[PDB]
Amino acid sequence: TTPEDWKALAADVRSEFQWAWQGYVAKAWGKDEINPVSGTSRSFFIEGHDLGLSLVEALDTLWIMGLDAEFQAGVDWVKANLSFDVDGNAQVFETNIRLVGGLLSAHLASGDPVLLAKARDLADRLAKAFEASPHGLPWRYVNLRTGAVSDPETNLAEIGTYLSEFGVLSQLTGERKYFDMAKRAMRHTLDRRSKIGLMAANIHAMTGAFTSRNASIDVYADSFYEYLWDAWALFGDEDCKRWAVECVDAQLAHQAKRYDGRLWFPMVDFETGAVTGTAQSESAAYYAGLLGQVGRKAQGDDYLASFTYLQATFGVIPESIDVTTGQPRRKHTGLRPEYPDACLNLWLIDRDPRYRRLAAIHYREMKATSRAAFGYTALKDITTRPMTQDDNCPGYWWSEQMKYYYLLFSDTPRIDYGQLQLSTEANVLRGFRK
Ligand SMILES: O=S1(=O)N[C@@H]2[C@@H](O)[C@@H](O)[C@H](O)[C@@H](CO)[C@H]2O1
Ligand SMILES: [Ca+2]
Ligand SMILES: [Ca+2]
Ligand code: NA
Repeated sequence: TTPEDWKALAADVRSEFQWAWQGYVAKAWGKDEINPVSGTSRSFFIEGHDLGLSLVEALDTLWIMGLDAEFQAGVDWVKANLSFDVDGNAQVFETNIRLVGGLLSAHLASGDPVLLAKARDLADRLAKAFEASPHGLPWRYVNLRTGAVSDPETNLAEIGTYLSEFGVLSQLTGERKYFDMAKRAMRHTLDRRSKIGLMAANIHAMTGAFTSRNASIDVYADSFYEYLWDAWALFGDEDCKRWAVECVDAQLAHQAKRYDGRLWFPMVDFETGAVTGTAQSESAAYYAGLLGQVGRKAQGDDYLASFTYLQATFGVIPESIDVTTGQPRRKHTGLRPEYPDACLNLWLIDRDPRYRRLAAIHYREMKATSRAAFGYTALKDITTRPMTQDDNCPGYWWSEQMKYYYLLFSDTPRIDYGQLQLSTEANVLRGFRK
């Protein structure tokens, strides 16, 4: 057997990323997303008022890969062109994790003050969504120019995925208000945990009350649980360290369920642990890595194995599965990053080469299924051979899985792997070595 040449595989990831970037420059320059089958662009936040989403998402990946000319071309576009004084509604959660976080990682890589100025300007526009709630729970949408808010029927992910970006803003700016605003919203829902330690995933920004009874690790909730741990790691916050482990141990006690010998975390009633759903999202795979981070690595490996089963059986992990049968519930995909997310997070603990093996399967399968004329695309149908394609490269592809693969394979000297911290959008918030 020829041992894998990990440096060669990293160089292939870089080559493919640079090739994809060239397609973006050719077909979608300054636009939010490329449609790489048609060779066109689409808007993400505001129809017809693109904000360079994929360009911004790509920046820290480009830098980490040593694609310096490409990085600088993107940074220079941002500095000349990007602004947020726009009379249109933006989804607060998406805007923070993609644009605030993408500008912050680019700022930390480069030192360029303008990138921080723009991140902070955008955060100040998002802050109006928090200020519009007497509980500090952000409304889901805000008008970037006027501050007008819409839709208070929100969820843990959309109230609780700010503290990393906002806390880094507080560190860099010296203004504590960003950290405090993000932490306050998380504390609100944690103070409403049931006696079994769970939160329902759906919450109202104005009443402050839960609007469902369903505890979740995936839809409506995922990154809330990450950002508790990540705030301990990034800021030393004692409360978040406590909360992170309490929340995960409640989930292990009441949501961990085995079906056909495999670990899943279906939805349960947040006050009884009784099962209220049978679906698991592909996107739940982040949790395997979080389990390892919080000191539950055997459980994290067991959960990873459930997704390794889906990859081995279906090639591409189905977008959703029925835990009771282990079979797909959907045939389309979102070109999703969570399996290599988990592999990188678990690999950062002891550098076990098994995680590299598994992530290499995932990268090669992405190449075999999602490659299109001008980049990489989400899929229409994973059950046909070949798998049929839809026509969209999601913005998160630019920040997430190509970075994950590259960090797993490259051992790049541009990252201090002991200090590396990643947001839920894979924006690097600590660990650059200039
Ligand atoms: O399942 S999600 O709703 N939560 C994920 C975020 O944490 C980011 O990783 C990224 O924007 C997408 C990756 O699939 C999100 O899809
Ligand atoms: Ca994520
Ligand atoms: Ca994480
Ligand atoms: Na990024």
